[PDB]
Amino acid sequence: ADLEDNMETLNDNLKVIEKADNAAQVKDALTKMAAAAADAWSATPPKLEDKSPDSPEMHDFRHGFWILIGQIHDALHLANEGKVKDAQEAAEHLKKTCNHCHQKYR
Amino acid sequence: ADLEDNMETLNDNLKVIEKADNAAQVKDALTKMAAAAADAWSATPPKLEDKSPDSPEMHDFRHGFWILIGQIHDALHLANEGKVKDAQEAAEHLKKTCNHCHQKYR
Amino acid sequence: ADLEDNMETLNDNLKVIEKADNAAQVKDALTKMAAAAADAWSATPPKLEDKSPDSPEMHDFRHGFWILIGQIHDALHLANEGKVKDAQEAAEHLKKTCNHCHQKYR
Amino acid sequence: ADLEDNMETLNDNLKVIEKADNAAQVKDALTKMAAAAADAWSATPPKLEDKSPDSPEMHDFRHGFWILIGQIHDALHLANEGKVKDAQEAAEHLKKTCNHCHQKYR
Ligand code: HEC
Ligand code: HEC
Ligand code: HEC
Ligand code: HEC
Ligand SMILES: [Cl-]
Ligand SMILES: [Cl-]
Ligand SMILES: [Cl-]
Ligand SMILES: [Cl-]
Ligand SMILES: [Cl-]
Ligand SMILES: [Cl-]
Ligand SMILES: [Cl-]
Ligand SMILES: [Cl-]
Ligand SMILES: [Zn+2]
Ligand SMILES: [Zn+2]
Ligand SMILES: [Zn+2]
Ligand SMILES: [Zn+2]
Ligand SMILES: [Zn+2]
Ligand SMILES: [Zn+2]
Ligand SMILES: [Zn+2]
Ligand SMILES: [Zn+2]
Ligand SMILES: [Zn+2]
Ligand SMILES: [Zn+2]
Ligand SMILES: [Zn+2]
Ligand SMILES: [Zn+2]
Ligand SMILES: [Zn+2]
Ligand SMILES: [Zn+2]
Repeated sequence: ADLEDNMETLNDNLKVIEKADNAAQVKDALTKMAAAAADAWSATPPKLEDKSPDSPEMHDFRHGFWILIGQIHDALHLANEGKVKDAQEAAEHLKKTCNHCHQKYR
Repeated sequence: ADLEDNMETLNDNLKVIEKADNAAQVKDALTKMAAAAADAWSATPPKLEDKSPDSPEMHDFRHGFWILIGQIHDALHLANEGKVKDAQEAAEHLKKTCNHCHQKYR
Repeated sequence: ADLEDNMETLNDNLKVIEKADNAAQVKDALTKMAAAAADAWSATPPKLEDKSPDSPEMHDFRHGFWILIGQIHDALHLANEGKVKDAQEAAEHLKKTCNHCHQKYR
Repeated sequence: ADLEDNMETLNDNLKVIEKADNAAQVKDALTKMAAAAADAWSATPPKLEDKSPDSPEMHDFRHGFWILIGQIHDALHLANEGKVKDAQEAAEHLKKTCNHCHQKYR
């Protein structure tokens, strides 16, 4: 998928996790979010099309996806230990990473 | 130090980071925060004085400090990389971790 | 790219890191490794072609790539910090992750 | 405890984890190792007594304890998801961090 399809995957599943009921629903949305972050890691955002692929802005862009993957990694370990409430609550951590990247690059 | 003392070190140095005007003030405040979080790791908070050292509650409490130490680790790399504004902005990430432990265990 | 291609990118760039003589060769090889690990994240390896996408086996396989991405993240911060020899030495950490996945899933 | 008492705690429990049988035995040794790493984070090793507390050697010293705490964090999530074999095997990851610090500072 392109970067916008990955953003739509992240937006949708972040909501499937706010409104979540059962466990394998939080587990499955975090898995789809991790797939979308990893897939998006290599993309160039439109605001940076004109920049060197190894410009400080593209280095910082890719770093935001490392932070988000690190957060989905911990939340999925919480969800897989039966701590499903604490995994939902990890949403508030994620949104903050969503907003930091959007502030500079969307 | 006791948990109350470590928290005041966290609170003070987080204020230093938000208001800092040079790179050395941010690095130094991040190192002091890491020392306080590491020291707090061993503490039993008041609401859990009755629970055992290896209870689920005390397991989950200590996990909160690993998250915080993880964030300070990343912010200090940003700071030692020249990316000092980005290190300052990691303060917004830390507060979420501060609030989350407070909501559950304070 | 396919899993075989991503592995050859991992193998080649790991060799570049061990034999590199300037900072730019280490950074560039670490970024290429991160791109290949992120791309490999989606793959199904041969020994697990019969297992489902959300099987325990495929969960554990993907976890191996999070570990590797985590290590490359840390090594690149060491490299962008001036600590280039320490970034080169992180290669010894990566190989352990390479061997561990190979022992279980290759 | 001082730095040598923490090293003896890490050495002992790393062995309790090679020879481990049950689960709460691997869980309890990883917990004691995490306590010892956090406690040791603030110490000054004898080889660096003569160095600035914020010298590159003391910064790199404390960084080794971040890496080890990060590894114990992941292994304890593996042990707490019933993946007790994969948690034992995390020993090989840890030993490599033991050796890197010892190479420069013990
Ligand atoms: C950078 C490291 C980012 C992170 C982390 C997240 N997003 Fe993002 N997002 C980013 C960019 C550069 C863009 C713009 C892309 C473009 O082609 O214009 C976006 C866009 C979105 C959108 C809008 C999609 C659309 O229909 O145009 C959404 C709804 C969105 N992003 C959601 C989102 C969520 C929920 C995130 C975290 C969970 C998140 N993004 C992280 C860059 C980055
Ligand atoms: C748990 C994992 C915590 C994290 C992370 C942080 N704090 Fe904390 N804090 C915690 C507890 C259990 C308590 C109560 C301790 C007691 O014995 O009374 C506190 C207390 C504080 C306080 C002041 C005391 C109060 O209001 O009762 C402050 C100012 C404070 N904490 C700040 C703080 C900051 C800034 C943090 C992150 C950077 C932070 N805390 C993290 C538990 C935990
Ligand atoms: C799983 C999480 C893996 C990690 C991490 C690494 N590798 Fe890998 N590698 C993996 C599989 C399943 C396979 C077999 C793929 C197939 O379809 O045949 C491989 C294969 C290789 C190969 C060559 C192929 C072979 O011997 O069959 C190489 C050279 C290789 N991998 C190198 C490599 C390196 C250097 C890694 C870390 C830096 C690494 N791999 C990580 C699964 C996984
Ligand atoms: C630095 C970041 C270190 C890490 C990670 C680990 N160790 Fe260590 N260890 C370190 C120092 C500086 C020293 C010397 C301290 C001194 O006062 O001389 C040590 C020492 C040991 C020892 C010897 C203890 C003794 O009786 O003198 C042991 C047995 C030991 N360390 C074990 C150990 C293990 C098992 C580790 C990881 C699991 C480990 N250490 C990590 C510095 C660092
Ligand atoms: Cl990660
Ligand atoms: Cl998980
Ligand atoms: Cl525990
Ligand atoms: Cl750095
Ligand atoms: Cl899964
Ligand atoms: Cl850095
Ligand atoms: Cl950690
Ligand atoms: Cl855990
Ligand atoms: Zn965790
Ligand atoms: Zn898992
Ligand atoms: Zn951020
Ligand atoms: Zn004060
Ligand atoms: Zn980082
Ligand atoms: Zn550093
Ligand atoms: Zn939280
Ligand atoms: Zn090749
Ligand atoms: Zn680091
Ligand atoms: Zn960087
Ligand atoms: Zn491993
Ligand atoms: Zn993990
Ligand atoms: Zn846990
Ligand atoms: Zn190392």
